[PDB]
Amino acid sequence: MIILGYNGFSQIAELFGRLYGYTADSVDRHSFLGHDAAAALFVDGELVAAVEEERMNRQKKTTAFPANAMRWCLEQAGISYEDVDYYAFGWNFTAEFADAAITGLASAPIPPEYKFQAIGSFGELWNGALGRTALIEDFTRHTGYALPDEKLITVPHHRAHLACGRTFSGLGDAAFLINDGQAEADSAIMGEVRDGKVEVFERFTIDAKNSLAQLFANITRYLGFTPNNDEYKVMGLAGFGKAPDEQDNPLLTKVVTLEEGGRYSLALANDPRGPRAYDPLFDELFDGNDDNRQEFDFRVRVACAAQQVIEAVTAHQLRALAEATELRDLIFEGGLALNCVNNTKLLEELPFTRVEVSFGASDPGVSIGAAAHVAREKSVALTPTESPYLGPEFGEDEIRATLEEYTSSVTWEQLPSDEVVGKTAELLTGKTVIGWFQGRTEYGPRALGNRSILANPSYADMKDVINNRVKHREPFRPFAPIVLEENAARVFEMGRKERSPYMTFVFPVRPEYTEKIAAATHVDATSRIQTVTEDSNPRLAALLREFTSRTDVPCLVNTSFNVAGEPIVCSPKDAVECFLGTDIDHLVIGDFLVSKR
Repeated sequence: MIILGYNGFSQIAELFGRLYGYTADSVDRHSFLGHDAAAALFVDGELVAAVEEERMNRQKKTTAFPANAMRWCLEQAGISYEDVDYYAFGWNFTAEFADAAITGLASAPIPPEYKFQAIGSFGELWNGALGRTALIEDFTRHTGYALPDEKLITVPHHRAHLACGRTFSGLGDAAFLINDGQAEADSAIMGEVRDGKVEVFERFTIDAKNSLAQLFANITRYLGFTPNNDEYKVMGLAGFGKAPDEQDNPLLTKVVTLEEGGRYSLALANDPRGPRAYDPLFDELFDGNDDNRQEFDFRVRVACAAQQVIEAVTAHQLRALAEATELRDLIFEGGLALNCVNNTKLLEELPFTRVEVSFGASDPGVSIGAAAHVAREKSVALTPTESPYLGPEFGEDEIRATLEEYTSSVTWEQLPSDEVVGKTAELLTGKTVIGWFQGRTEYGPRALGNRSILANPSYADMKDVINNRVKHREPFRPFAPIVLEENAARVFEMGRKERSPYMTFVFPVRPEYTEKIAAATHVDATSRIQTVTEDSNPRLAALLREFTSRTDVPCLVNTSFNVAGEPIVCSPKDAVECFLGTDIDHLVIGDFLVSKR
């Protein structure tokens, strides 16, 4: 009936910091699991609430116990921990897993007599992190409710990455690819969903030590970025480069071997030096010294090479899946489905007629999926849902409440909805960088027009002007446009898609609209679009239509409403504090058109 899915390990931060040197200030801060801790609630096979702890605790990609998200999810339903029939995790760390780990660490070709240091820390992880006893402890201590062992279901990560996909795909029968990084033991799985049943083809499975995702993570670090937070800069860089031939791609020759049966392996996948083992190889393959490694022309080259291996491998994978099922509807989920550029290639160059990637293709989504995996096994008939607007909402008074605490800092005017829209439109007529706070808090990495900074993409300078006022200049991060679905066909080369409401896909820009929307476009002539309707986001649809009618411009820019390193603003306070620590020209929060003094 009622199921709560969650991700989080209160101690993994300090555990990974201490045992494995992954401190909160390291470039590896985001490169241990439990990142994107969140809670999610199904009631009678309906998703009624979901928020990520990072939106609440204000710590980007948090690994914390999802205390704030759980309470909020239960309060949204006027229910309590006891009422919750079941609790789903989205990590299946079974006793049998640890053994193969303790066992495997024992068979280490590089025993330093410090296989103990290894086995010892993996035990400190197991007894305070991955263990069922450790979960029931952590839950009980943070909730106050004492998690009965009978209520806890630990769901394999991928079966949750997928269960998420399945909740949003709108599909029925379908093939699935899960390519994620951090996982239990498998890095990538494939199979199908036929007559509502999941069957995994074991023959296509890939171990955790041949992680294509990790390879991309190690490229993101090598080039001077964060390995498991900012890979978008490589995808971004890749757009300034011409892809090399797959023969001359040093990553497809010496690192990545395409084995028969849609399989693949990585060199140095057993090297004991860990993931850092590859750093020295890229140096050889790419002629890297300490001076050249973070220079643009070099980065563009590693990024180009890296971008292709993902497209090459995943293609190799799904062309095998194609010959393994007649189903031509795909579910793609896992880290690697954050590569919106590849996602559109898989759709257009491979025999699958529908590739579907959710806002929770990422890990935050295992929290939702955990619950959906449980819900289905229980004959709980799942209500189809397509909305990412799943998190906290704020009322007139709550906003007026917070806007009294900042009267010394900002003036405002509460308006009718039909005119909050109209005024913002005339502002977006000029070069305004505005903040849009509306509806419930979008789930997942990308903002979808409830916590967004809007701006007009027709101003020649606009890319620099947004970067200058939003204080978050990202040299390699392209901006993305919102467009009414009814205009997407005419504005973009949409190929085999009618709509893309989750910016999980990237489309080329028809050269009749390329000047009008150029700030929402990459050097690729590409754009990470968001299709909008009166059904998806009524107020964002109202806004778009009016701004177009005044400007004859079919798209606005939708960029995440945050400061650098900060997660997406969750609350009115969150929004106002961002507004005032930036040079955003106005905030529209609810029915208040806020101005600075």
